[PDB]
Amino acid sequence: QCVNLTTRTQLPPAYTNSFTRGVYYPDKVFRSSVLHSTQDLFLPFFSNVTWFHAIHVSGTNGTKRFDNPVLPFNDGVYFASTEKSNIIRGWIFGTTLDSKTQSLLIVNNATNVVIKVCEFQFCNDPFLGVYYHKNNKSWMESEFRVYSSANNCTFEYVSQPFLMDLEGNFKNLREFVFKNIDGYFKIYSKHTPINLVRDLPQGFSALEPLVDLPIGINITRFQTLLALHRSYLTPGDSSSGWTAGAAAYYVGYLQPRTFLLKYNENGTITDAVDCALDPLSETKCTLKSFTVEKGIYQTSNFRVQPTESIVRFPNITNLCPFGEVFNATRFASVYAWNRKRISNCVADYSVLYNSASFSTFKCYGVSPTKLNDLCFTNVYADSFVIRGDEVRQIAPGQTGKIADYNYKLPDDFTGCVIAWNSNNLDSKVGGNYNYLYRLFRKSNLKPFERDISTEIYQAGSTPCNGVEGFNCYFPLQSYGFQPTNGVGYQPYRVVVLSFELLHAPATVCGPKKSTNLVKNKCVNFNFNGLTGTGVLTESNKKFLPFQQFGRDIADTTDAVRDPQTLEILDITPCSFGGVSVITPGTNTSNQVAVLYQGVNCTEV
Amino acid sequence: SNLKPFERDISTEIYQAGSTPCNGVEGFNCYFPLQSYGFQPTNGVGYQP
Amino acid sequence: QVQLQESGGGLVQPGGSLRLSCAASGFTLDYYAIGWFRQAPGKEREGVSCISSSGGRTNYADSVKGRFTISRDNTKNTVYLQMNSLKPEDTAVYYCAAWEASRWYCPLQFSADFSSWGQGTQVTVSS
Ligand SMILES: *[C@@H]1O[C@H](CO)[C@@H](O)[C@H](O)[C@H]1NC(C)=O
Ligand SMILES: *[C@@H]1O[C@H](CO)[C@@H](O)[C@H](O)[C@H]1NC(C)=O
Ligand SMILES: *[C@@H]1O[C@H](CO)[C@@H](O)[C@H](O)[C@H]1NC(C)=O
Ligand SMILES: *[C@@H]1O[C@H](CO)[C@@H](O)[C@H](O)[C@H]1NC(C)=O
Ligand SMILES: *[C@@H]1O[C@H](CO)[C@@H](O)[C@H](O)[C@H]1NC(C)=O
Repeated sequence: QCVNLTTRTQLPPAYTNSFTRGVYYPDKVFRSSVLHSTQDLFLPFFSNVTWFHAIHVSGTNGTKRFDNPVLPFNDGVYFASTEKSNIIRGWIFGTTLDSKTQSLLIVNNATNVVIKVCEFQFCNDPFLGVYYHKNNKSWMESEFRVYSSANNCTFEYVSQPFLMDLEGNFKNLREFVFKNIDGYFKIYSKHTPINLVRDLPQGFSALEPLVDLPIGINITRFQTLLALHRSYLTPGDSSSGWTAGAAAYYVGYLQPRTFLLKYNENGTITDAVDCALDPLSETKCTLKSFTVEKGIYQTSNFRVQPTESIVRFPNITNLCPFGEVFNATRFASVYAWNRKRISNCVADYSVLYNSASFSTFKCYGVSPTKLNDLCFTNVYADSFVIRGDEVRQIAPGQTGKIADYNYKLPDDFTGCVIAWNSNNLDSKVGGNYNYLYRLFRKSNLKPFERDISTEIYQAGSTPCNGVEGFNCYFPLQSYGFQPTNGVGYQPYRVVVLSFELLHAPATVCGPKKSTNLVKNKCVNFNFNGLTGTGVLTESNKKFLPFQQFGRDIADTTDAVRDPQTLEILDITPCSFGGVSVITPGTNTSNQVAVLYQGVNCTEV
Repeated sequence: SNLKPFERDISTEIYQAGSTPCNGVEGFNCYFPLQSYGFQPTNGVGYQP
Repeated sequence: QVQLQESGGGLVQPGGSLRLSCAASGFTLDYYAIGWFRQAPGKEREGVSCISSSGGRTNYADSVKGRFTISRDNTKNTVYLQMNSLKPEDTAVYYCAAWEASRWYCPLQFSADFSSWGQGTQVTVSS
């Protein structure tokens, strides 16, 4: 069972430098007297590490509290312990650290290690209540107060203790590295004596692999485990703990890096070189040696990276005559369909989509927000006046009088149907009967089939011969379009736009957003389909009115015409190059200089 | 979005089919993600388990 | 993609209660003022109950005063009308509409054109 402590009070972190530690064997192969390069998760040389006291005294009274904040676990963690009296006991790993996500617990008592993977319900302040025996005192007895409950256990492991017994300045380093890759949780370990070094000591010691765990769980945050020998019920004034917590622990975070390790003859990692630390290190990487001779060497290649992209489009008030069709005064009858075509002109579908005046938008095959994105070979506009309840009949694969007897709609549309109410423009008080509808036909119609024949249909067996009578009706009936009529009978103005998407030239395109011109900074540009990278500058050349391109002596294009306002712009790739390191012999000094070939020093 | 290889997602969050947020409640353009099927001995070969 | 969808309609007993809900998809319904309308068999579409954009102004038909209450959730973008003491006179095809105020003044008592219309639900009261 768990027992609650006092608040952590959010103590400010403390930082300290790490001097070339944490190198672990990346693989399981024996290699002798060879320099080998590896790209893997490492701890950078001369990095920041955060340091926590095991027991901290910050209150004026002399309060002793356990510094055990939760810490992020981002892709490997290096844990170093400066310790002398066996106070740390284990670790916990998870995302939520509760009964909601799978959790990992490693503990170490005086006998062995316990590795457990279950759905533990942890308390806010896990610890191990430890005490000595009244006679022997050789070993410490531990009571677990780490979790409340454990369920759904999928792993168990026991082996030799991870922490050697520490039972008066004989401080030692215990260095561990945890990684979690491909569902495998790898622990690399090392133990080392030290003297009179409070921080991480300057030196080098490899990390050998200790254990691999087929856990396969997901880890984001972790917490260390500490042993309370004191009485949480009755805290002493002082000296109940351990000299105000001299023993403590340092945490560092790994990230992907490339190293050069030097295997000696025995196979022991004796030195390593970080590759991106400083230019001399980059030279040692590129030359693949531990020592660099005097001279000049080419190591890397400098290159400016564009930060943004630009796309450009023309500048014309004239466009597709959508306004003249949608806002037209008169619209044809619904059984003699006026079909219009729009071509060789630019379409702005955002005017129609964002108008917030059209009652129905129904696009099939193309999303309505990408209507301006795509280029269509042709667009057919059909604009008529239909009753409200029959607006639903205008869609692929539907039935009804208009759907069947008027105009069949195929099931493979790539186009849009748009409708807006026309009560105040089409209806009159006395009834507008200028739109005629047929209710009887011999058979259902073909897709995109127009019939205007006015022959009187034969409902019975006797022939009509173009004359009404018994079982003989004229095809077209009138609608009572009135401003007082209901929703189903009021007139709605409907336009269908069918887009032709074939392997054919595109005459209808969306200018989209004419991205404002941003020059004198090499950007990713896309002019009328040309995609490239480079800097745009004003140029005094003159293109012919039909010419859109400018070519160098080679195939590389240089100057492009601005569709908005001509003033030809010219393109220049933005200053690539190469970095050289000027250094003397490394046995003299490690100071270096950097030279950037073929570029001045403003973009560096 | 499409998923990473061998990636396990167990979330039961109600997806937002529209622009309005669902906030874990079904409704308009809001649905539970999982659907079940009538695995039956009389179904066609294409629909057999 | 602007859609208004009504729901909750059906058959109820006279003197009973019913609740009707219209939702907006493809656009935000908070900006618009919302009116609930009905059309009875053989009658014209009359104004039942209107609510403002912010919900601070409401208007009711005199036939439904003291029986119907209109409300709105701008967070859930949904407009509700609660019916109490329903009568056979209330059987109608029932629509939700959204529009912006066409006249000066806060009150929504006056009528105008209505921008967006749903398909509606049937409300039948008979026993
Ligand atoms: C490490 O900490 C010091 C201050 O303690 C800070 O100035 C330095 O920039 C940190 N390291 C890096 C790489 O920023
Ligand atoms: C681990 O959990 C976090 C949320 O706590 C999530 O963002 C991440 O995708 C998870 N990783 C895997 C591999 O599921
Ligand atoms: C390590 O190498 C030294 C010489 O450098 C040799 O004397 C010693 O025996 C080697 N030890 C092992 C364990 O290989
Ligand atoms: C097209 O370019 C001219 C350049 O003088 C500009 O004045 C005009 O505003 C541009 N068109 C639009 C719609 O902005
Ligand atoms: C770039 O370097 C050349 C080399 O002399 C220099 O003349 C030119 O002015 C430099 N450009 C800028 C923008 O400083």
